[PDB]
Amino acid sequence: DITFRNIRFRYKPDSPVILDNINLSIKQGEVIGIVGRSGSGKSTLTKLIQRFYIPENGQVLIDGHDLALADPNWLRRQVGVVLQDNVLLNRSIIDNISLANPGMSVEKVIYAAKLAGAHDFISELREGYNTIVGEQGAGLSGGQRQRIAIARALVNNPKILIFDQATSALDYESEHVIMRNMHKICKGRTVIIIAHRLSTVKNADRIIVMEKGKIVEQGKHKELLSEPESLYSYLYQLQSD
Ligand SMILES: Nc1ncnc2c1ncn2[C@@H]1O[C@H](COP(=O)(O)OP(=O)(O)OP(=O)(O)O)[C@@H](O)[C@H]1O
Repeated sequence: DITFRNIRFRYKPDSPVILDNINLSIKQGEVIGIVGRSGSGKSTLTKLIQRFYIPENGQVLIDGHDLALADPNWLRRQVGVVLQDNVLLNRSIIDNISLANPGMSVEKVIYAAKLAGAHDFISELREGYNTIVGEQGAGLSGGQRQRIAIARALVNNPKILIFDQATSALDYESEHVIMRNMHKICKGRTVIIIAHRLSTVKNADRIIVMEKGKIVEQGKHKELLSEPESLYSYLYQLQSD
């Protein structure tokens, strides 16, 4: 379980309130999508699960434990994040993917790659997985980088997986390949999906809709879509005109 109890958050002392009174209970094993306008508070919400920031009011709880008194080491074993851009390092591919403990798993890093749809193009490279990449990937293209980051997050094997717009740099096919693998990706873990590409959330158990820091609507894709006055339906309406 993940719990937000009466959460109020602003980044700085004098600064404006970003999250005003958030109450959310992510059940264990739930696949939940978070959508909403740019600047609505989606990634800020997820920042508080990792405790980069602590709220001025209310509490965040993971499986009963209060995060403000939790062990920081323990917390980082719970949460795995495919971040925005999610900067890599100036070394080989295997060490990038194997950041969450290397010297670990011969053919299972490959499994993570296959799941991310990265194993395919990795084959053709000069030293394969031992291919040395740079700061701005001496080799890597945008969507190729991104799939490495998905491979990295999966290798973690976290109880909670934050999928922070992790198909933003991919073609519809690379995305479609990952979505077919989502069932394996999610199997026996809690998955939060931040999406502006609403098709990444079609099959989520629950879509939560954010506006100006508040959870305004919730429901399954079909249910939200069949309410013609919903903000979600209006957003889905706009793509492809
Ligand atoms: N580090 C920060 N310091 C101060 N304010 C911030 C910071 N990060 C974000 N904000 C403010 O928090 C609000 C929401 O930001 P957040 O990134 O959570 O929104 P989002 O829904 O993820 O946006 P996006 O769809 O553009 O990625 C915005 O008004 C933003 O200006």
